[PDB]
Amino acid sequence: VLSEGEWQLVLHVWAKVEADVAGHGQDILIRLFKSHPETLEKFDRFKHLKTEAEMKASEDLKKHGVTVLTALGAILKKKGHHEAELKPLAQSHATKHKIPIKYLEFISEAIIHVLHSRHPGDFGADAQGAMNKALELFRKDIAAKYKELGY
Ligand code: HEM
Repeated sequence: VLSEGEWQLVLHVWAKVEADVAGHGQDILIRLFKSHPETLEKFDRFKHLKTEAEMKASEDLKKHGVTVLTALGAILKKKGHHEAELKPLAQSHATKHKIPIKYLEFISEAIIHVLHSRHPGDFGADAQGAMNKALELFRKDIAAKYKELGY
């Protein structure tokens, strides 16, 4: 569980993300796909992309990045009180999209990496630790629903 101070650090950088949601989403999905290529193959929309330049040039990738970060921001702003928000996401990601929890770990690492690059003065160590706790909590709670569902 995060303290109020930790949530403050998390949401302070997140409000910066929300000034350029689409650029952050591109950098995060691209980072994810390069670092962990098994993740790209889970996307029928994107698995044709074979180079970073192709990924950067894909408007549909940019659109999905906005979808992802918009959903994550709504979760983070609930400061842990996010049950309602996680129910449909776990259901589709476990049962329809078939995404392992490890791949949620991979996108968490991509998020943290991109935040560090784009917002270093608001993403020093205290903030990094706070954000990692928030994304761990996100994973802990999705994993409990994956377990309910036998995934
Ligand atoms: C921060 C973590 C993530 C968030 C907030 C997120 C959010 C979303 C949202 C909002 C949708 C559309 C609604 C739905 O189907 O539930 C979606 C779709 C999808 N997600 Fe995620 N997602 C996350 C991580 C991942 C990861 C790591 C993968 C794959 C490795 C993944 C694969 C998919 C797929 C395949 C779809 C369907 C795309 C389509 O064909 O339109 N998601 N995600």
